[PDB]
Amino acid sequence: FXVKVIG
Amino acid sequence: PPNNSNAAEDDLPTVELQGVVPRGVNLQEFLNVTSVHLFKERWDTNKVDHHTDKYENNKLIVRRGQSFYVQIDFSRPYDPRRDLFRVEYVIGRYPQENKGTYIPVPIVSELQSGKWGAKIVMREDRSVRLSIQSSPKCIVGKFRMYVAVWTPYGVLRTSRNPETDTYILFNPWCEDDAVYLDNEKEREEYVLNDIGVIFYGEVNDIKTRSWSYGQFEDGILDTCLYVMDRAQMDLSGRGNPIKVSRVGSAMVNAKDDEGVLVGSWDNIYAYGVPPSAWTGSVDILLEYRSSENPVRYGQCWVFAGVFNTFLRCLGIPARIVTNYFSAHDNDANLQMDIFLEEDGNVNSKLTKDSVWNYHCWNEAWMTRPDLPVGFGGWQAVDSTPQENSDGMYRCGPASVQAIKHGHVCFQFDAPFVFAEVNSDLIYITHVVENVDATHIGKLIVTKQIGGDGMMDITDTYKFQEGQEEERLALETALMYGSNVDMDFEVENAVLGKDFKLSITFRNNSHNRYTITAYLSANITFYTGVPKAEFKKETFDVTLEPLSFKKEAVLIQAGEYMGQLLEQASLHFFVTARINETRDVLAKQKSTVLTIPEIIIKVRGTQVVGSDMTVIVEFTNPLKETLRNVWVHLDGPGVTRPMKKMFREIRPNSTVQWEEVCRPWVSGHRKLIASMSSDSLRHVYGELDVQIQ
Ligand SMILES: [Ca+2]
Ligand SMILES: [Ca+2]
Ligand SMILES: [Ca+2]
Repeated sequence: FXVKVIG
Repeated sequence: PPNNSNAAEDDLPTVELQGVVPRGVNLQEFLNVTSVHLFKERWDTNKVDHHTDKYENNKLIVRRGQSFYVQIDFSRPYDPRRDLFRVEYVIGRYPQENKGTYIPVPIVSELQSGKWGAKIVMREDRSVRLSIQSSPKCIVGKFRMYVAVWTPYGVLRTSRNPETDTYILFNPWCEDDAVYLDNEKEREEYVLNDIGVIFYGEVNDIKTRSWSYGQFEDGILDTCLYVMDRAQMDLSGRGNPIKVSRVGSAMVNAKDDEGVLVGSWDNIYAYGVPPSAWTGSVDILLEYRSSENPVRYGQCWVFAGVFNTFLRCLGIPARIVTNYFSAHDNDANLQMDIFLEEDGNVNSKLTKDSVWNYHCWNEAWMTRPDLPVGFGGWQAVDSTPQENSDGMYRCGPASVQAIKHGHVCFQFDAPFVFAEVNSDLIYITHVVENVDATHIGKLIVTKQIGGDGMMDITDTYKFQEGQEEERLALETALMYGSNVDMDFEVENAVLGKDFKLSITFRNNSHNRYTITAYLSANITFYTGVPKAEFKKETFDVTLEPLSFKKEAVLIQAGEYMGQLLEQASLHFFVTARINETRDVLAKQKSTVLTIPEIIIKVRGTQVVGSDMTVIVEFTNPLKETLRNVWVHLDGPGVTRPMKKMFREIRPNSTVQWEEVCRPWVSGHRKLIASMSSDSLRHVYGELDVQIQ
């Protein structure tokens, strides 16, 4: 899936 | 009053009488139209030659700046001694000629380059076949067609006829077009392919997703026009693919303007289609057009899929790029601000920037006449809402070549896109604990031409991690957002010889400085589209106090002579860092090469089977002497190839070579001359000759 990987 | 709707139309008079016309006027003297034929079937030469035969639409569809055939039938044979008529193309509710939305098309003897006109090419009984030529800067949209017959009492015009409505699109095949794309395979993939592949996943686990762009399906072209109508985009700007791609960037998302797609990442997707359910763009656009409301829901690849359809439908070549580890800058300082708690976990309150496992956007292909030469070609455009650009969620067109060198001052939104592909990760606790310079933008890809494989295009956005240029370009991007002056100039640069690049430094302070710099030398098309980098150097230089210093860079002929084309120019980037102060000085300049001339004259009659004389003249253009000058003469139908050698040609001296020829192929033939010597090489001249 499109996800935040930092912050 | 704004003329900003293609769907709106005005009523044009059919009997446009002027003054006080007496009763009993007899208009039977004048032509009237009985029938208009556009040869609009999808097997016929108009749609096939204009590459529009794939659209399901049954109206005529043509691309601007290219000829198409129509045929007008009159009540009697057209007679230019008594008759005068014109064709008119009209778009919008308030057409004006000086805005390009009322286009008169005169009947002309010969078509003129780049100008609207129509030429009579055949006459049979009461009909005339017309070759009509549109301007390559024409507004893109759906036009109403009219035939206007002129009389002493005013104009007599055909009735509104929806069957002659005519679509005019962008033309990647026309070389006067701002979207010209000189490679046929790239036109097939970036315009005519309605199926694509979109990459996602993570860098070491790359996944692929099919996508039906469907720009040719019934209703899709009309929807793209409706999108621009929904944006209230002025019709007169719709022939500019910079304005069309920036409007599309805003209108594909629902923020600000009732655009196509509502974004959502909340894992629930109440009252809508969840983003991973879509497999193409058509159901979104057709639902947007019938509902006249935003469609729920999308994420980055869905925004890009729909954006790609909009662009390819209108004839702007476009592709979708996937960026792995994509940074979203929230405070426009061009770096990822990540705040950690003393514990070590990411403080989620102070941290507003973020980086994503991947992100997708579009590139649109166009010239950039609003930027210096060298910045055309692929432009990044993003329809995923991320940051406001001048008050709306939109992004670009940002020149990919301007991003590479960090010249982010050039519009539009180039700082943000640069931060997406190469920002530094700055971990702050406020004590800065670590910096990661290699994580953001690890890999940028797009579907390869003619297959479903991955094309790695990272090097188009950024230099390779670890190289000094990657640092210098980033410091440039940051500076744009020591008392040392830097300039450069290229000394007398003649096509076919080496030349020197002169970078000068002026140090007005009392300090000694160390400088680190790079040099990028590039070949560019005449329209300003980049072609290739042919030389790249990093160098170090020490700068004594109160001094001028020149660093001379030799560009050998072999480095650039293999990648030239007509009217191509050279584009240079120089960026120096003053090491002691971290100050950065950046410049970009273009130059045109001096072209030596070779005049070819012919003396005698030019008839197949009698002797004529060719005279090749050449002037040494240098302040130096040329040795072992071989001159060559090629003439496919006129002469077997021939050579003359000159051991020496003095400076500014002129030699002449007379050659006896006897042509054996009558028609339009051509003579070509070449010159190569020890220094200046591969200079040419040409002459067209008519042979009887
Ligand atoms: Ca929007
Ligand atoms: Ca930031
Ligand atoms: Ca980097």
